[PDB]
Amino acid sequence: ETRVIVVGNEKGGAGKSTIAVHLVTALLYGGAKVAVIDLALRQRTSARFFENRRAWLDNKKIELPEPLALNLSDNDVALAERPEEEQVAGFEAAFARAMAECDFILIDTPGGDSAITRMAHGRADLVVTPMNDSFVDFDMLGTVDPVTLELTKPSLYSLTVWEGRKQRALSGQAMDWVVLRNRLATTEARNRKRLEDRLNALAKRVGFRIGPGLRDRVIYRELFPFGLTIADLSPQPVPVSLQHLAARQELRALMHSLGLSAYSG
Amino acid sequence: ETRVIVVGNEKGGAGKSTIAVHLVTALLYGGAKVAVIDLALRQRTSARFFENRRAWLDNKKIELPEPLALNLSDNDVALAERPEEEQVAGFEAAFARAMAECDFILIDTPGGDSAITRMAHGRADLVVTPMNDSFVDFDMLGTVDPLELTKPSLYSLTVWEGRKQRALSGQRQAMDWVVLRNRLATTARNRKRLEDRLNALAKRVGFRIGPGLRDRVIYRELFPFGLTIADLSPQVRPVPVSLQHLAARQELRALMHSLGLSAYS
Ligand SMILES: Nc1ncnc2c1ncn2[C@@H]1O[C@H](COP(=O)(O)OP(=O)(O)OP(O)(O)=S)[C@@H](O)[C@H]1O
Ligand SMILES: Nc1ncnc2c1ncn2[C@@H]1O[C@H](COP(=O)(O)OP(=O)(O)OP(O)(O)=S)[C@@H](O)[C@H]1O
Ligand SMILES: [Mg+2]
Ligand SMILES: [Mg+2]
Repeated sequence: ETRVIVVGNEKGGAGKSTIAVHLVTALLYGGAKVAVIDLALRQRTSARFFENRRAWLDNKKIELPEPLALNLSDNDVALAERPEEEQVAGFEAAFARAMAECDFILIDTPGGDSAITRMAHGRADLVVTPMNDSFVDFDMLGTVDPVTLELTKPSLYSLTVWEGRKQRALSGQAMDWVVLRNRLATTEARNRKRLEDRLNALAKRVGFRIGPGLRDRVIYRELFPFGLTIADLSPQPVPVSLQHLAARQELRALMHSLGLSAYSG
Repeated sequence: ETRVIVVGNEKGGAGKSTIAVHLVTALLYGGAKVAVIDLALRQRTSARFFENRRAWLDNKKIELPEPLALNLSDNDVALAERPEEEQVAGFEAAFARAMAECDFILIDTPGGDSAITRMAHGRADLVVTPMNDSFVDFDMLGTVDPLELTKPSLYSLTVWEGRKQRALSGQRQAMDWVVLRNRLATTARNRKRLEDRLNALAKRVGFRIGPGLRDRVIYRELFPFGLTIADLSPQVRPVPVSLQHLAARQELRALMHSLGLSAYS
């Protein structure tokens, strides 16, 4: 069937590239055959991750699953400068070509608005939208009243997904949308509550369902230079910590909630 | 003579808007007369902050310092769609008009690339560049080998060119560039590996490292009201006090000094 996952949030630093790289890496290890498309043309975090994996595995001469990384150009930083049309054309090539060869297409998007970004939301089966536990992030999903503090209306990014559905209702056939809270820390109780309320109210208005959070964790960020993740450090030498264990736990919970239980452990 | 501060990092979620809103608020309370310009045309986090302050102070009928918030349009979300030229024209109007009426101009920038963004880097006296303690963020400053540092990177160049553009108007008073680490958490190994590259890069690219902020609810918790710690006297209290407050106003102060604004703490 070939399912397409779009990781999205207009907000910067929501954790989009981090959830995408760990999604890919988990799927790979569930036998699946993944394609990774990175639409952050300049930053190219997912793309950079896997260039580092490539270069690393190579040097150490060990072997591990690699996705099928796909660029729009021979130089995307450069392509970022050409007009929308050329970017879209590039996307075209990369998407079409991945439809062929892969079971999942993982698309990581950038933290603003663009043609290719909008195009990706319209061709997606699942939209995973990680966010920070914070009203600053929440403001791209829904507008809250300063005095009352009631939610008040959907907001910029909500609309972006709402239109990526109307664009899937020309080719007729239901889009899962999951918002999960990422980089969770210790206390934050009062704020985590006020936020959790609006989060729910908004779900009813806009049609997403909340997934399980990840917590702030060095291991989610520490291995980027090598292009590795926790899913690569398994005992299957191997030093396992309580933290590593909590982490692969959360990832697993996450995987299930996205209905990818078929590919965990 | 009317100094201009540009908060910058191409990386999303580096903390730009959070450092800018607290800079403005600290300056205000040091007697200064600030202008706030937000070039994140869609998100408009700093602009949203102060619309909430406006609406909140109004409702509670209390009085507190407000900056001079400046829009490029009557609708910037809309302006985000017009061509570069029109955006730049809008900037023009807003910058020029703030040169007149203010001692500091605080410009918050978005987490990608744009004309107005590049224009702001060329007219800046100080560039405050907050980043996450993370190699993912670091990759927009400098490229590291999968054993170590090889070259400057996308955003380093953006500032390096905003200097060459200040070297037409020959400002003997060069541009100060400060990179500080933001959202610091508890536990060491990653914070060290990073701190090394951070220094090496400084020598190559010409910035100096400033004191970090730590991950703290209070830095994020008051956004809906458009308030900050600097507002939390006995009269203003929408939120119960924590021991955290003192450590917070501490870091802010340390920060302020390091940017040579000791005059306003
Ligand atoms: N659960 C987590 N635990 C620890 N670190 C995290 C976690 N999630 C994200 N990070 C780090 O947080 C920062 C933001 O994460 P990214 O995934 O890079 O965000 P993003 O949404 O891709 O941002 P852009 O720049 O808008 S794409 C990075 O420095 C990551 O290293
Ligand atoms: N020191 C801090 N403590 C706690 N939360 C923080 C801190 N710094 C930033 N945040 C939160 O981190 C997220 C990113 O910070 P922002 O200031 O929004 O980043 P940004 O650089 O404006 O990213 P763009 O503009 O969206 S790219 C927001 O949810 C803030 O509420
Ligand atoms: Mg990214
Ligand atoms: Mg912002």
